[PDB]
Amino acid sequence: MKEFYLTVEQIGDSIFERYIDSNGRERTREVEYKPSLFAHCPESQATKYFDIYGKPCTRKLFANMRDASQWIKRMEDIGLEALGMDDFKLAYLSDTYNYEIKYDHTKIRVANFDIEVTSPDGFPEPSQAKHPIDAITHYDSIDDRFYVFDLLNSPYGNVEEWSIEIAAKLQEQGGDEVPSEIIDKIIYMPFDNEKELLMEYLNFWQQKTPVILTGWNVESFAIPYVYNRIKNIFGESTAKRLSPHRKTRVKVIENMYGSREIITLFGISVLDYIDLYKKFSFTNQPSYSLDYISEFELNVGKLKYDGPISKLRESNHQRYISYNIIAVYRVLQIDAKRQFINLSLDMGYYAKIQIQSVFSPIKTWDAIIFNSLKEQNKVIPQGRSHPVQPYPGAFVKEPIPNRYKYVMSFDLTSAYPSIIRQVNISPETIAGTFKVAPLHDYINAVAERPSDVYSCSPNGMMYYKDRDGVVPTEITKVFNQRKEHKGYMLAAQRNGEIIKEALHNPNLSVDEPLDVDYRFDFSDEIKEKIKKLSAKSLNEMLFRAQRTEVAGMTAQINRKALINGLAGALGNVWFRYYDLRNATAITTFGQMALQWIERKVNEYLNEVCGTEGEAFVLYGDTDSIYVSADKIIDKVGESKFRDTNHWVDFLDKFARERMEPAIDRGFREMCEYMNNKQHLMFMDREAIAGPPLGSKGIGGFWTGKKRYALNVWDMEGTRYAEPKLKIMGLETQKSSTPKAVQKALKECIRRMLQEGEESLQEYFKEFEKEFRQLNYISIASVSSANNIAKYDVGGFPGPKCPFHIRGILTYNRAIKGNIDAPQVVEGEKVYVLPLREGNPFGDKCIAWPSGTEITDLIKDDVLHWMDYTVLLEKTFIKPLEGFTSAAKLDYEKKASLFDMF
DNA sequence: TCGTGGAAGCAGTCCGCG
DNA sequence: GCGGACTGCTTTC
Ligand SMILES: [Ca+2]
Ligand SMILES: [Ca+2]
Ligand SMILES: [Ca+2]
Ligand SMILES: [Ca+2]
Ligand SMILES: [Ca+2]
Repeated sequence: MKEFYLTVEQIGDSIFERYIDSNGRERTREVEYKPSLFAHCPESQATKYFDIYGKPCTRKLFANMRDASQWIKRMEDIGLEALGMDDFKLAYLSDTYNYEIKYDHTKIRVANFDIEVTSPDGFPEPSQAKHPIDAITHYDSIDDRFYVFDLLNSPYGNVEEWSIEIAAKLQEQGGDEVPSEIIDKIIYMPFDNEKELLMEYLNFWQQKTPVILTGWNVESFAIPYVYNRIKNIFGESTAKRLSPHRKTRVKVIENMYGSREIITLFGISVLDYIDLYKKFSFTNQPSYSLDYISEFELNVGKLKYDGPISKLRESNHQRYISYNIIAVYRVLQIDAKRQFINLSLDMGYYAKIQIQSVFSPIKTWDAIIFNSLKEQNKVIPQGRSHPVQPYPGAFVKEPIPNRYKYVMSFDLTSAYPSIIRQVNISPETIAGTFKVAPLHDYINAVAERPSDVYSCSPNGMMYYKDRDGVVPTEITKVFNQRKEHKGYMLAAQRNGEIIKEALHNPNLSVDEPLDVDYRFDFSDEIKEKIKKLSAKSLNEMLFRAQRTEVAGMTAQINRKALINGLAGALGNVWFRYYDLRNATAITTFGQMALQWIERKVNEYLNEVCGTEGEAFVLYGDTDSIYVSADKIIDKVGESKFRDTNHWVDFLDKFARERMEPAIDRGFREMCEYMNNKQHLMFMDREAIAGPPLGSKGIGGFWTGKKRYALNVWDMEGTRYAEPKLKIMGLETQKSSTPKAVQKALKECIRRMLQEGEESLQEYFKEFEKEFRQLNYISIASVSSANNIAKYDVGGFPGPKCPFHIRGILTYNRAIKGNIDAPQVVEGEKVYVLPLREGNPFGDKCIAWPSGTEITDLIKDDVLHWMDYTVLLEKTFIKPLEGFTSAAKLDYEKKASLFDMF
């Protein structure tokens, strides 16, 4: 096999590298890597190295890395550019792996671990590490085993061994329901004392040294805790054995308000699953507890126990250990679904970076672009300092608030990346400027043509047309990967809908799910077999299709994010190729494209309808348009349609055969006007939306910018078995809105769009009547809580104190003098509830950590004093009043003359 | 919330508005 | 009560 790196570090003048050799063995080597950097030289001097602008460079070979670093400083002192890759380990990987890396995940040791620490005096601070570590479960991907290190004797209790037999039993038999599929993979080791536990853990770690290290909050909790605990007991030299090169560094992580410490383990790549999840999942959750996320992702019930976690070991050590094991497995289950480790390895090896650098799109792109340019003997520019400056972004049309019955949407495929490719926007392709007219003059095609030589953006920039820039070239490669995976995602999605249809008529039989590849549209033969399957087999096939869809979503959406991040990186001052001329060239061209095509679509439709000045485009945001299709439906007449699916077919065909060709002609003209390098503005139909045929549903509504709801029958070619709501911006989509309120508001919207005013009124009346029965957590608002200290004046709210912060201060007064009461953590999320006048908490609201029950100390009082009237008014009635007034609809029946009978 | 970008909505504070 | 200026938070692209 081809060799591939596992990890790489610079330690002084050595590169330390762990790698898989040509026989598939893990190896480690220290290399006295001599880096090269570059300086501009005279033309007369012959060379093969040129900067991205075509100016010649001399290569300077250094005796070691420290000499290279010192040279960069002196070049700054002198006032001259020091060119080349200044992150020497990236240069080392470029030299050592000068080919497309093919990696084999089965040879990469992925470790997933979790620790337990009993603490009677509140949260066990990792920087102090003053309490024993009393359990570690460490899953190893190469062994496929859960290694359980269990402390039997501690100053907080002596306990009996954990029983695998009880662990396996049902909760109803008094067991822990440790899943049967992992029971045989558990390797259980009990210890008489903590010192032996940890010494054995370190020996184990040396034998089975993680390459990728993950878990839940491992970077902020488990890793620093283990390191500092070992450090306190044995000294630093022993704690440093967690690094395969015996080197660690406390790293200070700064943000706007405050900072925290982590431990950098040289030669390990830590990918904390909480951070993977936050970056790659595209959710926003009200809580990031593993229990909460596990329930959300896997539909597994929360891990239940009696009493506080600080007494769980002593009261029920059996359950304590089982829950530590299950916690590790839950993360593995999330990853089996979401495949974020796979994504990380893919992108890391593609860019040739430390795998943990996948968290930084700037680092990722710097490496991709460096490797690309190096292949052509080109030399990257030095990074420079820039002051942060604001710059303009997208255009958003102000919609007229209203119901909108029939709607077709269209938007550009990978808009900003396509603009980069079309215009040829790159650091080295800048050809000059032209005199800009107002944007409006380009939109209406009255401005002078910018150039007859170069490719232009309406911000005044011109670009070469003779050759692609490195940014277009590399962005295209990832775009093509993205497109492949999106294809698999949409096929799986379409396949899912076939199974849902078939589930209407399941067969009374015993059979098996079909062995198929859900990434490809089902053949006719597969469709026929599906129609004969049992509900059991169908449901298993649906689950598998949906997992295939998720896998495709992860792969495509994060490649989309990476390429969009490159457009964004051009406006980040730390990026080697930062240039507001290029970032603004993209955004300003986008504003033009949207408004240009709005004008073309209105012109086209006014022509087919034989009108003038009518607005068919009702909305658009960045790269999208929403087109009213009422007149198109009315030209055929609603009476002529057999069913909903018939007019959906008709609109689909109209979009594909009339609108899209008009749109494409419109954009081809714009390409020629701007003299661009290649026409790549592809604006495909997204959604077909409307009410069910013959219903009194309104189909859709907008309340304002970034706030609308649509009843969609077809999305990017997926014809749904049941209509799906596309809701953007409304309270149903916000993590701050109470869970039960999201649900009720969504049902109000479904009724408005599908059934009509009367249905909406029936549901409102019932929700208003019953909502006081809802569980307090389900009707709590949610908010992130920053700057708690700034607004804390002797335990009471200071000037301008935010409502949620006030709630936290109320909570803190109510639990004062309790070391064991859950503390609200700066920067994390809280549930918030309003309190009625004259309550014992002495204020109008209270807040507590999200994803948790409020401590029993005060729960009963909170329940008694909860202000249901305020909660209803604020979170449900106010937003619903906004929806219905926009839609010209009443949520309460107005009186009429018929009342007099 | 360490980690690409800008646009823009709503809640709530403070306080004006005769 | 409603809005503007401002902060805080959140979402949509
Ligand atoms: Ca735990
Ligand atoms: Ca798009
Ligand atoms: Ca059937
Ligand atoms: Ca869009
Ligand atoms: Ca599309």
